[PDB]
Amino acid sequence: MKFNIANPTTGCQKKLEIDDDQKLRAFFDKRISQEVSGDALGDEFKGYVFKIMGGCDKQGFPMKQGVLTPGRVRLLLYRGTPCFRGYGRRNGERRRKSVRGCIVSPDLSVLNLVIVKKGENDLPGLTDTEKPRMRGPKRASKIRKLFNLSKEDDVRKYVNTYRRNFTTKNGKKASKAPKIQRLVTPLTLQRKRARIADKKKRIAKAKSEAAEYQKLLASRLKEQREKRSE
Amino acid sequence: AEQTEKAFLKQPGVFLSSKKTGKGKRPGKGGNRYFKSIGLGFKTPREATEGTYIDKKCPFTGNVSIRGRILAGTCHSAKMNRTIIVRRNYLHYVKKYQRYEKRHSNIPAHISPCFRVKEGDHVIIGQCRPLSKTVRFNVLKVIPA
Amino acid sequence: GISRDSMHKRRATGGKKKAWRKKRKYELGRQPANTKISANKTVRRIRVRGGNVKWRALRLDTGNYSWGSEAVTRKTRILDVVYNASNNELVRTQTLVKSAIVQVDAAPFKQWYLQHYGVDIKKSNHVLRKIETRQKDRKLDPHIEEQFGGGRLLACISSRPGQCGRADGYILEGKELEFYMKKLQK
Amino acid sequence: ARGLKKHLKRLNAPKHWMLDKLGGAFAPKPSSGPHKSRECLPLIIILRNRLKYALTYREVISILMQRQVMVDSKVRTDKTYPAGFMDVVSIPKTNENFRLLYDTKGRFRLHSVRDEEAKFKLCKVRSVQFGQKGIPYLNTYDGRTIRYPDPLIKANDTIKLDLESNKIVDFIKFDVGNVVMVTGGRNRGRVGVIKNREKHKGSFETVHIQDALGHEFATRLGNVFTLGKGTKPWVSLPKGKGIKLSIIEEARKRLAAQS
RNA sequence: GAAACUGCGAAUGGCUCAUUAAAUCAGUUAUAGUUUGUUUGAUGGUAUCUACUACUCGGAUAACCGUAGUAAUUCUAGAGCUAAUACGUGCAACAAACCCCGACUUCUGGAAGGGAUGCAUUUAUUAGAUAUGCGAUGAUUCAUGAUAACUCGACGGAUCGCACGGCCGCCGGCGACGCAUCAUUCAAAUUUCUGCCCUAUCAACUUUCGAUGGUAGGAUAGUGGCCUACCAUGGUGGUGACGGGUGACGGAGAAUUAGGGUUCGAUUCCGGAGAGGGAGCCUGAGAAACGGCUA
Ligand SMILES: [K+]
Ligand SMILES: [K+]
Ligand SMILES: [K+]
Ligand SMILES: [K+]
Ligand SMILES: [K+]
Ligand SMILES: [K+]
Ligand SMILES: [K+]
Ligand SMILES: [K+]
Ligand SMILES: [K+]
Ligand SMILES: [K+]
Ligand SMILES: [Mg+2]
Ligand SMILES: [Mg+2]
Ligand SMILES: [Mg+2]
Ligand SMILES: [Mg+2]
Ligand SMILES: [Mg+2]
Ligand SMILES: [Mg+2]
Ligand SMILES: [Mg+2]
Ligand SMILES: [Mg+2]
Ligand SMILES: [Mg+2]
Ligand SMILES: [Mg+2]
Ligand SMILES: [Mg+2]
Ligand SMILES: [Mg+2]
Ligand SMILES: [Mg+2]
Ligand SMILES: [Mg+2]
Ligand SMILES: [Mg+2]
Repeated sequence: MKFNIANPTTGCQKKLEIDDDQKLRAFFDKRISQEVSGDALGDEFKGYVFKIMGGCDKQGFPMKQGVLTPGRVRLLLYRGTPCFRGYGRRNGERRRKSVRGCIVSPDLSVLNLVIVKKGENDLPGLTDTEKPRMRGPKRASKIRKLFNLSKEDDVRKYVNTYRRNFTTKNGKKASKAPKIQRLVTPLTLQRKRARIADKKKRIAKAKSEAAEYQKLLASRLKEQREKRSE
Repeated sequence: AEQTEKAFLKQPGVFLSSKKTGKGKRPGKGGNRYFKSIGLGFKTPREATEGTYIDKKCPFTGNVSIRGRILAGTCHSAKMNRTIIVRRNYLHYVKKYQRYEKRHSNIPAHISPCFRVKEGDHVIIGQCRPLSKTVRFNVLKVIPA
Repeated sequence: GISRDSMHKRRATGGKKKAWRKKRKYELGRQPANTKISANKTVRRIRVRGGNVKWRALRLDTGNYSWGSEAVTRKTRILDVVYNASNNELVRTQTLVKSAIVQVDAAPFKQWYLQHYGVDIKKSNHVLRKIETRQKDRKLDPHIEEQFGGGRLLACISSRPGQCGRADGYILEGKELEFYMKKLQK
Repeated sequence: ARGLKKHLKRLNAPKHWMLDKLGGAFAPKPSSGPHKSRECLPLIIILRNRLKYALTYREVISILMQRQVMVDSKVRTDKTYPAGFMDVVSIPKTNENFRLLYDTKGRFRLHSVRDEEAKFKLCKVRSVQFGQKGIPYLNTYDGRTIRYPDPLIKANDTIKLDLESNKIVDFIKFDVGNVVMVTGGRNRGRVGVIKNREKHKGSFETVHIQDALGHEFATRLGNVFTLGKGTKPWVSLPKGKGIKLSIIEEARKRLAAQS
């Protein structure tokens, strides 16, 4: 069958195709979460360990973790879970769909593998280069952790380090940097101060109203007692 | 005396095993028997005030309030336990012939143990919340006739 | 599902009613809790009409029980169910329902009695004076004394475990205690 | 229906709005607010049908979204906001102040008021009860809740509310000899002095009112609004002073004006 | 500013009259027998207590990009990032008062210290009078207060836009959105009385397996044989029950008009029901929804 090999360390992916039952025998009878040595899968895959992620069968149906069968079953699935994206469907809407079991079998058309251990020899399509992350941290805490900044270091100047420059199709010079989130500013401090001040004002108003009502009741009671005394 | 059921019958909210005594306490306070006036000019029977029966559906000593329609009728049947059938007799107008025809309505009504009723006496009943499948009225007054 | 409607019922005259509409969500019913006594406490959350919340107790171990005569509320353990007026099989199954008669641990109440009245059923001068003052009106039910002797107290569950998720109640006293003791002595 | 209705048919709209039969298939459904749907006058009706400032629904929305109309000294941007009895509608740009009052025919009228008369209003107390922490409070029939009210104030009384400070400045007890205005029924919009009150246990209370011309009419307690102490209303009444004129004398007056 | 996450709406509207004969429905009642997103008016005081970010906590995921499967679907699996008013946590500005225990003590006392103490839930005790204080109803052990405890509480703001100021970093305005309680509004649910065509070639019907009522429970938002266990034999009927027919949705109304009457009412307004026939259900304040799902 076909295989989709992914190296997260280098952020790379490749497609491979095998037609040899002797090599596929190692993959056969395994499950989604198990690991397999790549020595059987060709001779360039020596010292490599692959971890299965799933796959699709000859009819395109995906494999679902937890279904301990080699065949295809029908399950009522929630939106957002694997095997049921449910785009454009109502909240709380469930759908019954066909999914294949987690056990590898010859019925599979494509498998998914992730490299967990690197072998002696690198592959020309996977491990030579590493596709740089496009977007850097956006949270202030994330930036501080990335740059090992202290509580006094100014994170603001460190965004320009990974801000990216480019040229537009027109030939214009452009640059883009992320908008820092969860960044303490005088506006946030003022908002907190205003919240506390509103709480204080509410408490003071309640106390004043209670005192005024008590004074009115006391005056009325005094007038009533004076009337009663006569 | 009235503990004829599998469970102990008592008035809710009336504490009995109190170290103090209910001498100057109001009804329902200090362990004294609880009773109330239903209003609308109706008088609380002496039997309800000084009785020992437990009836959560009693208008004067229970947890049911009288509101809505107050009707009058004749006791048609008194064979049920704490429930009677009240037959209301009225005339229905036949417009085309400008005459009347006799008609009747059977209204099940709960009767408290404080009332003594018989088949044929006059009864005044007041509306309350649903008490059973068909009972929505409580016997407020009885004229023995 | 379970329905509380009257459509399926017969008329008061005994005649049959013909259906004219389907079941409505606003007249639904739900399955009973069937709460039991077990060390593995389990309470489920139910979303009910209007977004409100209900608590279904599948298993309960402790309950808030009140001694009315002394006006003392303590959290104790529920030992077992002894009497149930509605159904006898509930006593065998140890079902926890409102008004069921249970036995509760007497340790917290014994401790409170010892600390308050200074009696078992260092100290400073003011403390002994307070205890002596309290001793004047110390009157205790002999039946409650015998119950304390065994370490278990008869109580009535006054809450609804299937609705609030708690088996709270009050210790039997006086005529109610005598009635239930008579019914249990068989 | 499976829930709340969001549409109001034009024929089902209340008659006192005076909407055209063929104007359309719908009428502005009043939004939730201080006043009931059947006893309110939407700002859309006020601005378009009555004052004719806006020629269409869109013009009404455009005018309101500029924050130019204030109800009870508060800016309201909701077209279907329910403005009812005794409410004050102020347009500072036009220097215009109106009070919503029932006319002799039982229809809402925008009675022009002075700047000094536009700073307060009158409310009818529903009941007085204790809230949380034992704090006394009362609620009016226009959805207002006031804490720490005067102990003398009780249900069915009237309270003069200063809007700028949002405070009670005076109150009128519901009693015989007070000038009142009918806010419901066929006698809605009539003004007179209470003559007597008939109380029936477990039933509605009846109030008898004598018009300034001696005409007598009876109504329910919930349809009576007290306007002042004695015989002088605390606010200026619309044209006619709540005097209902028979059709015969109305026609006589119309002919006299014609000639 | 596309796209995408988040929030809201899609329970309104429109269509139709199949089912349905005290049933829907009309007038007239009740909720002191309940729920109610939202709008309008008011109300939010104890969390860490010995860890110890509050000058601000943590882990992901979309869009994006790149490896694809299938004949195929807003069918679908891996891999690489990155946000929150998404998710999960967490100091929650600081008090007073009340109650309990309470060393110590010049001891009928007061006293250090400790516990409890926001709002919400649950169960008990207690007050809530009125022929020198104490609210409301025709009517409530009602509103509400106090005490003892209880709950492994989705509560008690880690949010956003404008402006730009006074003291000596501290304070500071106008709003937006969001959580909790009461009241109000928009409503629903159930409910009191009376009222419906032809038919006796329909006279007895209902009650094992709920029929009528009682006791105790379960369920419900709540009352109720709505359901469960026990108990009693009740409940309706020539004043026509029960059964059957309707080419029967009910009403506002339509046709004809001495008067009385006769006939019609599927259809634009009000109320009900249905989405080919049943049944079940998620989401949600609100659906037994069908231009939602499951058999
Ligand atoms: K931000
Ligand atoms: K969306
Ligand atoms: K919605
Ligand atoms: K009706
Ligand atoms: K009082
Ligand atoms: K009818
Ligand atoms: K119920
Ligand atoms: K029963
Ligand atoms: K119908
Ligand atoms: K919603
Ligand atoms: Mg509709
Ligand atoms: Mg037809
Ligand atoms: Mg009826
Ligand atoms: Mg509301
Ligand atoms: Mg109370
Ligand atoms: Mg019950
Ligand atoms: Mg039909
Ligand atoms: Mg019709
Ligand atoms: Mg048609
Ligand atoms: Mg219609
Ligand atoms: Mg439907
Ligand atoms: Mg069809
Ligand atoms: Mg179908
Ligand atoms: Mg359906
Ligand atoms: Mg539809």
